[PDB]
Amino acid sequence: AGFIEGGWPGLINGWYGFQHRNEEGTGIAADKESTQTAIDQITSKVNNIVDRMNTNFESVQHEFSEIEERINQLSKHVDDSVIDIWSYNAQLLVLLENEKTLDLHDSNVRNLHEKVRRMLKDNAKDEGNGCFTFYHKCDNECIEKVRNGTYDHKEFEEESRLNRQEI
Amino acid sequence: AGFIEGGWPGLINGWYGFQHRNEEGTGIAADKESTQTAIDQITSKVNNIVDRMNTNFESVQHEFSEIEERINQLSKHVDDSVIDIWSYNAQLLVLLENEKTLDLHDSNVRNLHEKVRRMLKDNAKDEGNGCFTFYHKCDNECIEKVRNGTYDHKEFEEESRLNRQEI
Amino acid sequence: AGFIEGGWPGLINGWYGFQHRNEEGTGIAADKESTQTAIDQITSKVNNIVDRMNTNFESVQHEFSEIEERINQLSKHVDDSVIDIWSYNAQLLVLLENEKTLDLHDSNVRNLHEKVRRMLKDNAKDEGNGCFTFYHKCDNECIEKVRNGTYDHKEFEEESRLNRQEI
Amino acid sequence: DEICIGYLSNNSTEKVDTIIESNVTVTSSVELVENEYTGSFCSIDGKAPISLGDCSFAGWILGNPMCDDLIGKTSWSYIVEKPNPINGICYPGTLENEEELRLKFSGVLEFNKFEAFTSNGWGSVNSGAGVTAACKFGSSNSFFRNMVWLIHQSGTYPVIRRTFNNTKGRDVLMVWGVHHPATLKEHQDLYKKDNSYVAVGSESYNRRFTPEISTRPKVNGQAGRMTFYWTIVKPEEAITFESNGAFLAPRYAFELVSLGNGKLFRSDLNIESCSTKCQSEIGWINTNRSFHSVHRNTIGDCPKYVNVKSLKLATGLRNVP
Amino acid sequence: DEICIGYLSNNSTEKVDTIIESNVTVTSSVELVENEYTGSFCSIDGKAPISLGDCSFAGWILGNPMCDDLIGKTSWSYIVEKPNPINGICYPGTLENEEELRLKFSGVLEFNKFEAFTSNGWGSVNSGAGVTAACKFGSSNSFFRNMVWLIHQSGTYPVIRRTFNNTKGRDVLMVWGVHHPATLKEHQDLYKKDNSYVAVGSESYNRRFTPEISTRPKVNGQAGRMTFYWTIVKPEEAITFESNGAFLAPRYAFELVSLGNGKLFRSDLNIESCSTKCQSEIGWINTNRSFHSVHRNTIGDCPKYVNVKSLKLATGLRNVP
Amino acid sequence: DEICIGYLSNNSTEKVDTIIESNVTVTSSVELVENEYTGSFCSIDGKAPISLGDCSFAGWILGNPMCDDLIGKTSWSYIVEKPNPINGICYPGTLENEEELRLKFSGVLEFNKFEAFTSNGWGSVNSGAGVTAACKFGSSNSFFRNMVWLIHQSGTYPVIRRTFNNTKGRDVLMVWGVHHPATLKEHQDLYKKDNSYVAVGSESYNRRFTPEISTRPKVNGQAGRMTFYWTIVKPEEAITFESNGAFLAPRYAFELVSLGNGKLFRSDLNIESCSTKCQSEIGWINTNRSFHSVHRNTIGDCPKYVNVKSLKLATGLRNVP
Ligand SMILES: *[C@@H]1O[C@H](CO)[C@@H](O[C@@H]2O[C@H](CO)[C@@H](O)[C@H](O)[C@H]2NC(C)=O)[C@H](O)[C@H]1NC(C)=O
Ligand SMILES: *[C@@H]1O[C@H](CO)[C@@H](O[C@@H]2O[C@H](CO)[C@@H](O)[C@H](O)[C@H]2NC(C)=O)[C@H](O)[C@H]1NC(C)=O
Ligand SMILES: *[C@@H]1O[C@H](CO)[C@@H](O[C@@H]2O[C@H](CO)[C@@H](O)[C@H](O)[C@H]2NC(C)=O)[C@H](O)[C@H]1NC(C)=O
Repeated sequence: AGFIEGGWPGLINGWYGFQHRNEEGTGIAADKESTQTAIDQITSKVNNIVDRMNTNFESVQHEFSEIEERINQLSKHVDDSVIDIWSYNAQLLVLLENEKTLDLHDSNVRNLHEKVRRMLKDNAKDEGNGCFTFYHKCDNECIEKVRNGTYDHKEFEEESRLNRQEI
Repeated sequence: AGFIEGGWPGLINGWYGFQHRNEEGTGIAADKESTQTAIDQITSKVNNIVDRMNTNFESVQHEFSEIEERINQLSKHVDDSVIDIWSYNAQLLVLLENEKTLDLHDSNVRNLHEKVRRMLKDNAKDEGNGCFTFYHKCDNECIEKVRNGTYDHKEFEEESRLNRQEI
Repeated sequence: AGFIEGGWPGLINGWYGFQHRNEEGTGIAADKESTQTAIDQITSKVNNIVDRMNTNFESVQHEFSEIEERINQLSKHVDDSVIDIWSYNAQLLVLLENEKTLDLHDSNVRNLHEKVRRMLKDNAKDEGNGCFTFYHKCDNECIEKVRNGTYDHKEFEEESRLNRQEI
Repeated sequence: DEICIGYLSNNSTEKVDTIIESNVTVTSSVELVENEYTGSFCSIDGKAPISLGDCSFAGWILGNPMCDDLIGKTSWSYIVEKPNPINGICYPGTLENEEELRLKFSGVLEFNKFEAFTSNGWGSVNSGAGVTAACKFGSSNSFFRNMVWLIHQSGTYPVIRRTFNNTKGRDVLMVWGVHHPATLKEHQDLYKKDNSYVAVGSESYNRRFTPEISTRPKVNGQAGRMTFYWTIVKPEEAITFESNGAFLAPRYAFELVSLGNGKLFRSDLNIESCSTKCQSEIGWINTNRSFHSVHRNTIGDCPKYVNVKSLKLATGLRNVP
Repeated sequence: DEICIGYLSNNSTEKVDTIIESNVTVTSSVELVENEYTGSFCSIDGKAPISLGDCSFAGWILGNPMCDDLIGKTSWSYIVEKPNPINGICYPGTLENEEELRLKFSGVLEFNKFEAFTSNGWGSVNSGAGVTAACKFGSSNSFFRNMVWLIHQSGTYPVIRRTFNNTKGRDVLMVWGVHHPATLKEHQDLYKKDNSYVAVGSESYNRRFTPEISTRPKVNGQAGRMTFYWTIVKPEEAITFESNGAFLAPRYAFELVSLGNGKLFRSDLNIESCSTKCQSEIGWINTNRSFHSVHRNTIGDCPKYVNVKSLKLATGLRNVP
Repeated sequence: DEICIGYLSNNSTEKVDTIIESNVTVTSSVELVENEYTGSFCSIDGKAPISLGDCSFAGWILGNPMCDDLIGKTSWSYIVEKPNPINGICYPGTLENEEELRLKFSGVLEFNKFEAFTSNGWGSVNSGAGVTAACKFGSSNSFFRNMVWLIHQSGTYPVIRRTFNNTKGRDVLMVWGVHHPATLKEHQDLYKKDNSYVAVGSESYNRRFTPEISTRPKVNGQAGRMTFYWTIVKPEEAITFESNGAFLAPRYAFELVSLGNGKLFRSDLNIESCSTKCQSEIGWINTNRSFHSVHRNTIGDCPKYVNVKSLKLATGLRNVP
């Protein structure tokens, strides 16, 4: 079950990670590093929208007599149209940044998928559904090396070429 | 003749589709589903820009005497700079959303290309030009299954492996 | 040493290019065409932000008596909030277009990498690090044909298939 | 045997712009902005506007005597005044706060003109002479119909005082004036005494006014001036006018019957019998589009005015054979 | 043996929008806008506001005699007036530029009321009667406390003149008035002469005022009016009042002690003993969020008001099992 | 044998921001905003501005007698006044609508001063005394040069009357005043009668002014005041001045010759002989950039002012060895 067929209820401590099946059993485990980066980025996005790019504007309304109706209507028109402007700016920025947030998550998961394909090189078949059948036994020591990005493809290069050759 | 080399005068009822050549001849046919999704999305984009994200502003211009020139200049300055603001907002939004529309179409066609690559798996050579030489006879019944996404790669897996092995 | 592992101090006359190693030696050379296009695009982006999308607003401040404090405070509130609005608009547009500039460069380099993969077709192994081991001798006449996009894959098709078959 | 993935290429010659690229041909694009308008005044929801004919706003409100075509034009979607109306404040003068009253009438859609004070009911004073060559009716000497220019009866002008008790349950617009004679003599011959006052007072209004005598140049043959004033008498308010001269006494007043979104256009253009969702100072706009750049001065259900003459918004693909 | 790459799917039912897609369920989203508020007036950083109780701004500044609960309310974070207070300018009239003075007091946070002119020190003139049924204290006839209504002593009202030397090193707000009697007789009985003046002059101020005698409709039983004036005496300015009648003479003035960002709310809501970072015209807002849509009329450290009731901002992923 | 595809890495230390990342080093970036300025007043397209030297706007328009350096400063790109000039309305007073006249002069680029009424042509009246310690020339008693303070000849001040026929085909700015003496005696000694008038009438103007006699606190040793009026006499208008006293009679007037976009800066900075495309209240700006944050109060062909001191716009790539 990979990322093309959907998300995982059961990814506990993160937004992106890996599901494996080996001989010692099955596991789901979050990717600490690609998750934290996404969180720093979305924390930047929120903090930019609610403060720093949230330039402050407070309504100043005065009183006017019955023959100051021109200045009354003008002062109220200033207040109304400037609220309308900050209100467009907030709704638009949210709408444009919502599209970008959704594209960032999509784009972050597909970057892990390719950081892992490049580590795995000739030792795993890309099943296309966002998975990898290895060409060698990948025990829990091997899996944790794929997860923490210490997987050297030379350690399993010959074993892989031999199992693959025979297919 | 694929999508990398350009678009198809002759794609009749759609924005994205398939050209095939088999033994029974050649054909162009629009992709109903990926086209309608793009249309719902662009219809959302237009409807958002011309209404809902088109917050309304009407000019309030009053008359002034020759010794109300300060108040005249101020009322006209409010009207001018607020029109200038809504006018920037519309032109900018169009400019930014034009870039995004063009990138969405480009990105939608490359998603069809990859939804088809994942169905086809090891049964077709990715020619690079956005096409696929199959490794088996794909009669009109086989093509229509690629188009409507019911193409099971097992039905032609052995035939394909046998023709490919021999190359 | 490819683009996945980072940029090249030593790319002289460009933003994107090619590093080669053959039998005659080693070289870095910028890509004239993909660099100029990126420059036309960024020049359009700057020229749009500083002029044309830089709709003009000049402050009007007049003088008021001690019993014209309402109109004084209103004229100054209009000036303050409209500068605030053009100031948000400039900083936001820069922030959103900075993100897009960085993504354009990333996206331009990966398009060269794929325009070259499609030219090279079956004659080079995609090493995954943004490089290509050829399956034939690629002399400086062959390299310059890869760089200027005139590399016909038929010229080296048999030699390549023969060296690759034997692996 | 092969299958390719593709997109649309097109007849289309239509270009759009982005921040990185200009004049990019695309398979389809909409123009968002509307630029055509017709150039007459139509009705808004089948309610016709009124022409002030050949009167200024001021001439209409004060009842310039040549502005009788206007009686019974009592409701409107909006008002059209011409840029140079011929019949203004004929007796040379000013209407105080004419511009504040012009804004009020942007909000007024129907009034009803009535007699608040009988011309004849002021006490011992001549309601009858009170006419001038400045304010002609036909070719004959008249005066503003909404006020009466009181002078001495039998060689004396007493202190006159009358009250209007507003029992209409609605805002009544009342108008009056002060005469600024050219010489003490013109003051004496009209108000058979040397110096006068006009005193106007309600539960919320309060003013004394006095003539200001001086030699001006003539305008419409008159060295005198008149300043015309207005106020809104709210329902249940009484308003008392007291005076011993230089008084242009109120006669007709206006019950403000319907309020709503109105306008006053200044233009040459003709009122035709058509409807429009949207009416601008230079003509009517009939569009399905949500932006226009015809003219900012608009009334009805209207597109957003913008500076920009064109917004080409891309719908389709880049388009390349 | 195999490894897949994936993302989170969720119980989450929360939807957000983009320009191309509405009601898109996502794994998490924040609401940026705040809409809950409490509906009383609290203190801003522990500084309480003041209620004007049952007085208008004007009644408070002039010292309407039924506004004594207000004496010694001398500092505030802001001021609450009720929309239709019962105790205004009891003797019917107006405070000139009341709106400009209202704005001043948006910027004032503390004043100190003092006696600028002794009630008794105006000369041969009665400081002692100067009371009316319009301006009751209990059931007993009174007058605005901040001014004194001088009349004749023993059948004569002399020319009275006093000066205030502003030695406070701060802006002093001074108020006075002019009486507009209903009849010459009321003028004669009070100011034992036919016509009076009030002359007020400083290094920067200069005005003569005169009664305007005329019968207005009665308000609080009075056909007469009064017009009340104010000015700021700047530090080291001297201001002279000269008059021979119709003079509501200054007594108490206000030293403008602390300036700062204040407000005047018009509302029926109650001042409670609580604190708030943020106070709106219709209640207090207690939020960690940076946008709100409670009410635009706000004081304290406040979120940006916006028209929009909700901005759902996506944090999480698209969420699809 | 192999070929790689690559991008630029750089010495560059320059950082920019996005919504998702701060302080991102890049291969190149431009600064859009300009912050350097020089701090004098230059000419705009070789047209010099003028200093009012040590005069208020008012002192300059009325011709304060110590403002003679200003005669023949008749055209400008803009005007520089010092924030507290020493030479104002020396005889203490006010210029009515001084602020609206200040706005007029924001629109005026050249005037032409001319004698509209000879000082000596007013009739049996002393044009010759009309000088005071308030309005010193050197160490000697003078008066505003643009008006003349007329007094009795041989114990009589007749009713004087003169007309100015504006035949210049352009707007003429006229100034005059009314004397508000401190005592009846000062009135008697100067205008040999108890009470005077000043009457000013044109086709459009109409005012009678009267002295208002009272002791104000002394300013420049004067208990009296003067109120100075201005009006625009439009082409073909005749304006008549009639008076029997308290009259500061018009002498010099200003033909408003060139209109255009001007300014009035208040600052102590000096006019130097340089050119600038752009001039701000605190100095000149010489930049090819399209935003600046020097000061909002700007004249000439100028960049858009913004609050933000820096906009770092990325041109290059992310830059990573
Ligand atoms: C897109 O193309 C048109 C046509 O070539 C541009 O408008 C013209 O600009 C030229 C000079 O460049 C002027 O002298 C013409 O009078 C214009 N012609 C028309 C018919 O408009 C237009 O500005 C281009 N867009 C951009 C962004 O450069
Ligand atoms: C998002 O979904 C909600 C609820 O499913 C939509 O709100 C409804 O809108 C329809 C009309 O199209 C109304 O009949 C209902 O009264 C609304 N329901 C509720 C519970 O408020 C909402 O319009 C959708 N948003 C968009 C942009 O389509
Ligand atoms: C980007 O870089 C600068 C330089 O390090 C940061 O400015 C510093 O901010 C800290 C606290 O955040 C201040 O106390 C320092 O005094 C600042 N240093 C200098 C040299 O000015 C800036 O805050 C960074 N921007 C972001 C968005 O993180």
